[PDB]
Amino acid sequence: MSNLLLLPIVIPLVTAIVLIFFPKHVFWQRVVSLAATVGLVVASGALLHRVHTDGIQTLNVGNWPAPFGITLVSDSLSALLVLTTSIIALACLVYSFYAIGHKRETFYYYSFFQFLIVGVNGAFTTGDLFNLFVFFEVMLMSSYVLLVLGGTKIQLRETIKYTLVNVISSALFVVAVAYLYAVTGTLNMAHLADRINALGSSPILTVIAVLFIIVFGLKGAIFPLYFWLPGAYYAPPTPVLALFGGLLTKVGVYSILRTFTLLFTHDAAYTHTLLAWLALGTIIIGVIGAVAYNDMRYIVIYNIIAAVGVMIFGISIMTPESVEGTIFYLLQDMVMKAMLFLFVGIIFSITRSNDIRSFSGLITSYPLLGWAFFIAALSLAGIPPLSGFIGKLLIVKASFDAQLIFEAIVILLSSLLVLYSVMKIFMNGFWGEKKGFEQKQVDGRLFPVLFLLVLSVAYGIGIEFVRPFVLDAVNVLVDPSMYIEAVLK
Amino acid sequence: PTLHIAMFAPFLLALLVPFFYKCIRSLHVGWFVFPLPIALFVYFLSYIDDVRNDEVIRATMPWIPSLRISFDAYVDGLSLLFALLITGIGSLVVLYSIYYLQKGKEPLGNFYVYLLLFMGAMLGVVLSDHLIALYMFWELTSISSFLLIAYWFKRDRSRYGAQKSMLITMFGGLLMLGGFVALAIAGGTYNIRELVHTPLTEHPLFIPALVLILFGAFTKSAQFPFYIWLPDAMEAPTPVSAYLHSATMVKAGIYVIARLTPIFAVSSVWVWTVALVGLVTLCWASFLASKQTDLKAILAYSTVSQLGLITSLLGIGGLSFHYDGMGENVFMVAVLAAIFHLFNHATFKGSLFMVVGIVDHETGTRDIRRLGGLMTIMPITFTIALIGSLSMAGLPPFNGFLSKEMFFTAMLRAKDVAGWAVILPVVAWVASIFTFLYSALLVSRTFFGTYKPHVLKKEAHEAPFGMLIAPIVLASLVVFIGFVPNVLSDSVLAPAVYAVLYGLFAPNEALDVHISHWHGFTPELFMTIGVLLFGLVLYRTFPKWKKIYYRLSERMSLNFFYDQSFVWMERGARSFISRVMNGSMRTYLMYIFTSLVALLLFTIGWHEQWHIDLSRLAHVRVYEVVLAIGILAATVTTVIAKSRLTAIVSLGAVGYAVALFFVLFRAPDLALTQLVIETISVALFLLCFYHLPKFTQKQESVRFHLGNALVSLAVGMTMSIIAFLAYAGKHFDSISQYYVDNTYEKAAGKNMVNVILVDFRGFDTLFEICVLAIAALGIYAMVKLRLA
Ligand SMILES: CCCCCCCCCCCCCCCCCCCC(=O)O[C@H](COC(=O)CCCCCCCCCCCCCC)COP(=O)(O)OCCN
Repeated sequence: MSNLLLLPIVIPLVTAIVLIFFPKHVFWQRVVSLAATVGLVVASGALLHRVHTDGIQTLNVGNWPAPFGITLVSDSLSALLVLTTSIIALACLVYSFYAIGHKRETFYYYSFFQFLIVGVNGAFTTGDLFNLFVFFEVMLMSSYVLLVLGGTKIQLRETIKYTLVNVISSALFVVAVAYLYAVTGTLNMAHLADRINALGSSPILTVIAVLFIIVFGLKGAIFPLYFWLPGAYYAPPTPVLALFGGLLTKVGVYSILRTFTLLFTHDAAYTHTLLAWLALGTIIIGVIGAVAYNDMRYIVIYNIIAAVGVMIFGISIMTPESVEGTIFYLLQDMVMKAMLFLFVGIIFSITRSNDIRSFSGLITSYPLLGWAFFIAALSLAGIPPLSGFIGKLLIVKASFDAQLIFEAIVILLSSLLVLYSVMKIFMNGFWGEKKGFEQKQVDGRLFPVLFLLVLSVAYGIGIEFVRPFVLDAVNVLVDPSMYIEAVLK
Repeated sequence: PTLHIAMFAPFLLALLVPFFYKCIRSLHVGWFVFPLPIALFVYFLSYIDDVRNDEVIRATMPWIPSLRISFDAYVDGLSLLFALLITGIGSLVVLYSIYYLQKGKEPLGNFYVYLLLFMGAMLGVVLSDHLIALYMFWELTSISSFLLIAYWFKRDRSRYGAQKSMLITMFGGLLMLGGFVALAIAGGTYNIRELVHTPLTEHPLFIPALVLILFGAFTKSAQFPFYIWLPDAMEAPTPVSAYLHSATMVKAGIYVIARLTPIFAVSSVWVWTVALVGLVTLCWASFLASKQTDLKAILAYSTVSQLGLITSLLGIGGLSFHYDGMGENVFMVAVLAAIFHLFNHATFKGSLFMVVGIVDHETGTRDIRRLGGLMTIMPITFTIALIGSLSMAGLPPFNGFLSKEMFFTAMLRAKDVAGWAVILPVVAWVASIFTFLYSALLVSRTFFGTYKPHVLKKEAHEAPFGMLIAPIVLASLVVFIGFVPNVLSDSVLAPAVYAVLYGLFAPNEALDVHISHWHGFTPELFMTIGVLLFGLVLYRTFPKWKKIYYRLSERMSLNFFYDQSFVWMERGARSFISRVMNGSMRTYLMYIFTSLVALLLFTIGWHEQWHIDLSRLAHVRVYEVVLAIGILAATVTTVIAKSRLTAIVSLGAVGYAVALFFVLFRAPDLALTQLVIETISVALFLLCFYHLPKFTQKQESVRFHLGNALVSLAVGMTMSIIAFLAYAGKHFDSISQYYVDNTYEKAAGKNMVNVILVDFRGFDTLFEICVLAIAALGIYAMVKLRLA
């Protein structure tokens, strides 16, 4: 009944637990994880229809009232993020069936997979700050182990780096929760939002909001807090990397979004001009890194950084059109970055090399993969029949309506430069004569990538279907009074 | 509505092409592509009766109705002119490509898929009434043209040309999108025909929309300085060159300028920007077109020059909107001139490309210095080339007479509003001189001279008739609008002028009696005679001023600047990431810590930080003082320790004394768990110590760097002062009266830390159990799995 909201959290959790008992039986690992992920997708779709039909769904964990126990809240944005997470998880799991070798999946691989999706799905639906802390460490601990699993020298080194950074940011989130508890005295989102709005003219709230910016920008890579991410994402294997690029940096973006649309609304001018300048720096760093490299993984990594910057710039304007555009761009960018890492993995499987300058002439031997990557590149850029057009269109329109000409031109030129990076991959890798590779039949793993591509194309065609969910999400984001009268009954 | 299945029919047939291509192996696939443009052309002949008697055709297909986006379609005179051009020259280029390409040596299904995507995209560009739909069709045009230029992907220069054309036209298209969005905010709506009936100059977003739309429209139609991509798009197949770079894509910016002229030509920035950049690229391409040594580069710079002519006439036709002195109304003539030469250019330019394509695969070369006497070898294509070149030069019996005399008539009557504009026609005049030169040189170094029986290929150079069909039809249409200019004017060209100059015709008889005007002694006649005589006396002496012309053409170009600009951009970005991304973790920690300190201290210093209330503070007691002195001693001996065991045992002492604080601040559970966890963790540190490698170990002290010490003191004092500011301000109390009031009355417990951990907030204890489980499984996986 009303526990439907926990079915994105409970279903992978149970699954991860029962995958501990039989490590050496890889067939039943695959069967149980596949069936549970399909059930996760079905339950998340049912939750999205539930939050669409009647109102926002709130569940107290015990029978305890709203300030005093843990409350889980699913609005329409969190349900959309859960469904997007479920689709990405299913595609990455089937790619994991074809891609991960035998030895790495005898040692608890699918358990760690399910714990990572537990962490992200719990992070998108929570109503407490410290519970959100705990879900961040579930997510981060599973990401540490998935990064290090296999134990070659490269992933040892960058697991040390990645672990060091996330320990520092975890301690910083602890001290931020401590400061905010000393000011307010509560721990759930809605009641401390009410308490912050009861004393909104104090400077310490601005200082703690800037501290949350620093923490969540260490989580999802903002300038000047991005520096850990290139080597850390250059380390892991391909489906693990698709999980990381699809999911990990985008929960920091959602946390920034929830923080500045729910908690900190008084004295908005300083916080929003800070977000604007950090977002502009993030976009510039991302497009410079995308132009600079002749290496596929680095190109997709800096495209992650650039798209995060565009989303943060959409957050930095308190207009419903900009919020609508960054929600559209958020969903399609999660799906698209997971898709592009799976493409890069297939191309590396063919070429036995990651250098763009080493190989050419893949259209003459792999036409479906080539034209799929062509459509994926043009959908990443923002060409209008494809997915990522209406998001940046609404962002550009909301920036022109608020008199930001230069920043809108920065967004459009960033779209140009990210198109140049991915089309550099396409034109130097797929076109040309044949010199770099040897004919090797790919199998199986192409189909989850094609499934993601078909869903992205159908997303770009069918904006009118997927829009009223985003409209209810915008109606709850730009008005937190409905959020705090839904929880605090 | 029957036009919805006309706009989206080339896309469906582009879906169906490879089916017919690999399932019908006998018949050439282009024949199956052949009827559809024919059908569209015949369908587009069905609207002329409704457009002559000033009636328009409107259609709507909604796409996102809540974001207020549709595929609108609006059909009037200008859109019919462009649609008839697209479909007629499309069917002719399809026929020429049937007879040009081969069957068992060429991928043909790719060719006709790309071409038919381009045709559907261009028909969508022209017919569109919605701005976002227009931008969508614009982008599809750019992508399909990018595909068509690189048709031979196994050769380098095609990929260079496709990359450069892609980057330039995408840059223009994105700034075009920004201008469209600014215009749609300036007006209330998105549809073009409702932006006309509303005022837009009293709005701040009018000039940025003007500059961005104008920037994209100059980028598409190869204006100055953006003409750079069009001479390198000549590595395409010859039907691609003919169709795209004669009639369809290079006129899209022309269509946008002519379409939005009733909105933006009320300002002077639009009309003078358009006119001046048209004159500049006319003269610049007319100068540069005589340097080249192959046919297609000459025709590419020719295309750039006549596009500049058309857009300069569009600028003077924008000057028509302000005022006309006492019913003179002369500037409207410029509009007609533009539209006439627009239509005119398409026809002969298409034929000329087809001509050079023929002679290419009838000789093997296309350079000007190997092919000589081809008059009595190839008479029919010589006739077609002579007709096209004399029409391009601007000579009396062919089309170029009316085009050039209306051009000089429009330019001479436009200098009578400002004195500096007296500079403008004579500059344009020498452009025509330059024009004649290359056109004369074209024919006079293609077919004249003598035959070379040693380098050439074939004893018989007789061309097939099927290749020759479409240039004959284009040359016949050239001759027909030459000798009979009245019927095509009164049928097509007049409602185009009534479209471009909307809301301005209070009478309509002056335009009609100027269309019916053909002869009468004009002062522009001896101007054309002087063009002819000076081009004749300039061409005969051309091997004398040849070196001066070659070195002055070397003296200024624009591909040098673009190539070095991209080398600069990639090298600067690469040196940026080689500077700031060093790889050392110490440096990135310095950047993160410094940014943390800077943002927090600036946020504190920006405010005034009032209301320091020391009344919350508790009374200090001696035991906490002595224990604080103890853990300060352990902290100081763990930062200044020479060996690492000393830092390990000092971290242990810090842990046990934090446990003693937990005892002393009334926290028993914290003390128990803290003692056990610190004993286990210190055992793990001693595990990590004694397996250090014996080489390069050396047991050295902590190295002192001044920046690390400054950053560390700033971090500590920053979080200290934030803790003091937060703890001693205004506050709401807490929510723990409920937990001390309902631990036993509602739950079953007397302990309160444990009841919070398992009953009130027990939902997060489950996931810290999960964190410990992941940690143990990960330690097992790291130790046991050693695949390397
Ligand atoms: C005071 C704590 C009160 C609570 C009681 C806690 C008791 C347990 C504390 C943690 C125990 C960890 C045990 C680890 C193994 C230690 C013995 C083996 C290692 C060893 O001898 O290392 C030497 C010890 O450090 C040295 O020789 C220098 C040691 C410096 C310790 C500094 C402690 C400051 C505390 C300040 C007051 C705090 C009061 C709190 C109530 C380093 O020397 P090496 O390199 O020569 O090794 C000799 C090579 N054969």
